[PDB]
Amino acid sequence: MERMDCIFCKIANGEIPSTKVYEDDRVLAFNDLNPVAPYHILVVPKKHYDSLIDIPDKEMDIVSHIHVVINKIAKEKGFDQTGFRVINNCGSDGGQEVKHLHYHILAGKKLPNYE
Amino acid sequence: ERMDCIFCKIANGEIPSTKVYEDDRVLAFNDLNPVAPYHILVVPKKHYDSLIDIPDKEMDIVSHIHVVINKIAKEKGFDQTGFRVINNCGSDGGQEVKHLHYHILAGKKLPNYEAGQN
Ligand SMILES: Nc1nc2c(ncn2[C@@H]2O[C@H](COP(=O)(O)O)[C@@H](O)[C@H]2O)c(=O)[nH]1
Ligand SMILES: Nc1nc2c(ncn2[C@@H]2O[C@H](COP(=O)(O)O)[C@@H](O)[C@H]2O)c(=O)[nH]1
Ligand SMILES: [K+]
Ligand SMILES: [K+]
Ligand SMILES: [Zn+2]
Ligand SMILES: [Zn+2]
Repeated sequence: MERMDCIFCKIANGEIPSTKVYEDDRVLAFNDLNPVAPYHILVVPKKHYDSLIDIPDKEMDIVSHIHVVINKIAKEKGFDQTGFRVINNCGSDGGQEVKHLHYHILAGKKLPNYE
Repeated sequence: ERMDCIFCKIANGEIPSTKVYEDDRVLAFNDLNPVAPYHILVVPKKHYDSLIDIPDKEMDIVSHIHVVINKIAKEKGFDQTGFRVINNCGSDGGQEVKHLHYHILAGKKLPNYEAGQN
C-alpha cells in the first residue's frame, strides 16, 4: 500500500508534484530533483517497500518490471545506444536517503568509473 | 556463449574465480579489482551483452539476480548495514565486460561516486 509520510508514495500517487517520464499501474518514473547527470531519472513502484532488502523473495518481480520500464525509457529518450547506469542504494552504507524503493537511471554523459 | 567473453569462461568454470553463489542459472564471484570490502559480481550463466539486450519476456533473470543479491546480503550480514547494486550498460554507462552483470558493493559506508565523492 502507501505510507502517509513517504515522499515517494506521494509523488508516485500524484499528491506531490514531479516531472513524470513514464507511468503504468505498477511504477512511476520521474526526474530527480538534484541530478548528477544530464539524465537522472528515478523509477519507483507505486507500492511502498522501504528498500530492496525489505522486498520478500516472492515479490521480487517488481524489480524486473522496473527494468522493462528502464529499457523503455532509455529507448524513448535516445540514450540506449550511448549507454546508462542503473543504481539501487540500500540502507545506511548504500547511501539510501529516501526509504521507498527506487532505481536511479543515469545517462547522457560518460559516467565516472569507480577506482 | 562467447569465445572472447571473460564472464562466459568464469561462468562455465573454464577460468578460476572466487565463488560466492552458484545455482543452475546464476553465479556470483568476487570482483578481481574490488572497490569495497564486499565487491561481488552477479551474472547469469547465459550470455546477454547488456541490459538492453534482454527481451522483456526474459527480464525475470533480473528478478532472480536480485533474490541472489538479497540472499548473499543476509548470509554475510550486510543486509543490516546496507549495500549498493549497480548495472553499467554500454559505453557511457562504463560497461567494460559485455556480459550482463550486477555489482554489489558493501561492508563500508560508500561514497556517492557519481556526485564526485571518493
Ligand atoms: N523529484 C524529486 N526527487 C527528489 C525529491 N526529494 C529527493 N529527491 C531525490 O531522491 C533521491 C533519493 O536517492 P537516495 O539517495 O535515497 O538513493 C535523491 O537523488 C534526491 O535528489 C523530490 O521531492 N522530488
Ligand atoms: N573476478 C574477476 N573479475 C574481473 C575479471 N576481469 C574483469 N573483472 C571485473 O569485471 C568488472 C567489470 O565491470 P564493468 O566495468 O564492465 O561494469 C570490473 O570491476 C573488473 O574488475 C576477471 O578475470 N575476474
Ligand atoms: K531504495
Ligand atoms: K552488464
Ligand atoms: Zn512510499
Ligand atoms: Zn559471456
